[PDB]
Amino acid sequence: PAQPAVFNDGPVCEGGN
Amino acid sequence: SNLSTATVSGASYAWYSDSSLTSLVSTAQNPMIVNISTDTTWYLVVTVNGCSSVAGSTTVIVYPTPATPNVPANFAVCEG
Repeated sequence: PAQPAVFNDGPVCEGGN
Repeated sequence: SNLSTATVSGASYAWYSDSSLTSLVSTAQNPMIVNISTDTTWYLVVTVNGCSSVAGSTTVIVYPTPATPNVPANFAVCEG
């Protein structure tokens, strides 16, 4: 029906998630 | 900080970074705002069954910076 918005939970530290 | 708005049946929540409502920050009844360094205002548009209302808003206020501590002047001590 519509293009969803997608949000990040902030910057990630290398090797993290 | 955590913002809190009304839960409305049939609603879609659109949070914006500006009163112009051109750029989104989140989609929630209770979004978190992070790394706040200045007072910041978020705007909310709630659309119900296709009807978009006037954006509501609130400003998160940042506590004042605490005062610098009072310590003694450079001193000198003799060994022992």
